[PDB]
Amino acid sequence: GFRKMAFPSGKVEGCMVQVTCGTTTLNGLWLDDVVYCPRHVICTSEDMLNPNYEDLLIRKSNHNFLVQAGNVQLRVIGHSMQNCVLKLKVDTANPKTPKYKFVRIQPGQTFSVLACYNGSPSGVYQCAMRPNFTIKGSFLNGSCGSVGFNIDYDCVSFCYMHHMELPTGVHAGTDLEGNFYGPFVDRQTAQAAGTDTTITVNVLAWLYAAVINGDRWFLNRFTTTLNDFNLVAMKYNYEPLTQDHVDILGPLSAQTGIAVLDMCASLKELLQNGMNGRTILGSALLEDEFTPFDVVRQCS
Amino acid sequence: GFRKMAFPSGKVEGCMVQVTCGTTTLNGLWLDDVVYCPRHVICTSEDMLNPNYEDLLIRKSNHNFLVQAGNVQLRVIGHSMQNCVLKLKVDTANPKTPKYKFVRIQPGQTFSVLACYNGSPSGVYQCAMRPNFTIKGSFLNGSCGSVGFNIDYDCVSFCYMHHMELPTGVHAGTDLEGNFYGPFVDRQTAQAAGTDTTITVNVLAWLYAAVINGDRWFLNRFTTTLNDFNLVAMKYNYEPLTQDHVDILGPLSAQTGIAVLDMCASLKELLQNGMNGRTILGSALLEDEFTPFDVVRQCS
Ligand SMILES: *[C@H](O)[C@H](CC(C)C)NC(=O)[C@H](CC(C)C)NC(=O)[C@H](CC(C)C)NC(=O)OCc1ccccc1
Ligand SMILES: *[C@H](O)[C@H](CC(C)C)NC(=O)[C@H](CC(C)C)NC(=O)[C@H](CC(C)C)NC(=O)OCc1ccccc1
Ligand SMILES: [Mg+2]
Ligand SMILES: [Mg+2]
Repeated sequence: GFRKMAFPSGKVEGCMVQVTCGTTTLNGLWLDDVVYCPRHVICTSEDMLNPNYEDLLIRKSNHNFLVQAGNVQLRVIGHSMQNCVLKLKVDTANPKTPKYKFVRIQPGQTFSVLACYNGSPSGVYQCAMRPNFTIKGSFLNGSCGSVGFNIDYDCVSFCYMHHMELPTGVHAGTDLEGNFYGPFVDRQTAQAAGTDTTITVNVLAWLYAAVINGDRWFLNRFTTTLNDFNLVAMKYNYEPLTQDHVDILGPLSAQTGIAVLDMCASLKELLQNGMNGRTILGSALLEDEFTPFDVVRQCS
Repeated sequence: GFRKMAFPSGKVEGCMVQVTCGTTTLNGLWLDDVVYCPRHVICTSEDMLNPNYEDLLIRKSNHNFLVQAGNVQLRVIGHSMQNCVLKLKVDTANPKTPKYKFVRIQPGQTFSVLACYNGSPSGVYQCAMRPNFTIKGSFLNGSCGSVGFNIDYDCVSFCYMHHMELPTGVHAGTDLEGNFYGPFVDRQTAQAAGTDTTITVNVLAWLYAAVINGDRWFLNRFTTTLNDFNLVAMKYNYEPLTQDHVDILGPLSAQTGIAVLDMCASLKELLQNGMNGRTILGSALLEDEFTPFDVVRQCS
């Protein structure tokens, strides 16, 4: 028992709107007086192979865009384009605009996605940005424009917007500055993700969660250097561990009295010998979707 | 890739309040003009071995209870007791009281828990009521009074309130009529859960999800009777499958064109031979925390 938890979605549930442009609808985000959404809303199905987005944007009028906030309609009074993100200026400021940052996350960092169908919040989940900058979500038709966020104290920290999805549940998308995570473009050509590696610092975090929760069977007497851990790690498609990642594990290392390079030696043996049919926090697999901070904020 | 998703927590986030009674605080739920919470709020630490809850309730005055809705204080004007649930009548009706039912769920049914610390929403997760009527949640100090719910169209369907928790993440609690799920009492004596069995109809649902998402490797040519499935099921600590459960799998059986007793024969072989180190929706384990309806509403 150790729950993967999403942030309560109340504050983002406010900010969600349905954006339409021809027979293409998806979700938008409404902060102060600007409705943010994927720019591919302005495409026909015919013209998604290689859209000239500026030429497509030029042929649209402020009144081409049907923004709905409920069963209510909204008044568009300025279309703009930042990178792969359509910023629609609108009439009526969002009363519900919480304190917020637009933030960019690094691979391995976690966030909550409010999954929405046609402007209507449907479900919330916690994920990590994979090292190849894809999201293993659910493949849901109509979920383009759904956003990822962290809630830091008062402040809704928006980090992600869904642009493209595969039947494998594999999503790609942008920050709210409209720049893709990873080597992705918003056109329908063949596109390779990098090799998807296991997020080593998150597995270590989750072995610290396992300890804090009274699972000690995997703790060995032994120890390792960062370099000799990384020799093994890379044999098993684990990200190399960095001194910066060793540092953010510090607080869990102190709480449990298990030095980071001791937990690394624990992880090395699990990799080199496997689980032996045995179980950690009732998982068959080593889990990499908890950050050190995810464990700290939950394990206190 | 297939996301376990919680309901968006907006509507429940409204209804959450901090209840205090001496040096004991936990969470309450505020629907119309009644603040519902665990009755053990009225106990001292000393008197939790076998509290006489009526005698404890009698010695308290309407003004003994500190109900807070934010940094705001609330005015209590009538304490009552339904079963293990304290119903506090208060001044100020909840503006945010959504459409709601108080509902009782059966074992194996799923719901969202809004986890709260001291009246403050902290996190949301999707779980199933285990067959032994416990919840594998996170062990979080201050999470007593957190509620489970399903959101059915307009209607927040409240089904669960957390009363007691173990370091194993194993929670027990009541419906909002204050009756425990399972053989549990709200006093600190030794208490055994039943044997925790695997929720067969949910595993079948999730094999139908796996098919709908293009994982076919486990589909065998063969078929079985409900009785001969149940012979095997009970060997592997699976709940017996009922004709009623065979019925609620019908819609997934139609969507995929795989008859329920064919998917049962698929499940039998996975039980009798194991996974062979192989993977279903990228899980080592057969998963039992999706209902048939969980799959339908998500797989369309
Ligand atoms: C939601 O994100 C929406 C889902 C569709 C099923 C409607 N996505 C798009 O509309 C998006 C339009 C732009 C970004 C091209 N297209 C995709 O997300 C596309 C969906 C498939 C199922 C049609 N994703 C995709 O396949 O990646 C591009 C690609 C094309 C050809 C071969 C490999 C990869
Ligand atoms: C939240 O639910 C809160 C958590 C505590 C850690 C504060 N629960 C209670 O206060 C509750 C009070 C009533 C229901 C007795 N007590 C428990 O939930 C208790 C927590 C332990 C960690 C003290 N749960 C428990 O242990 O079950 C009862 C028990 C007692 C002795 C032996 C086995 C089982
Ligand atoms: Mg786009
Ligand atoms: Mg109680």
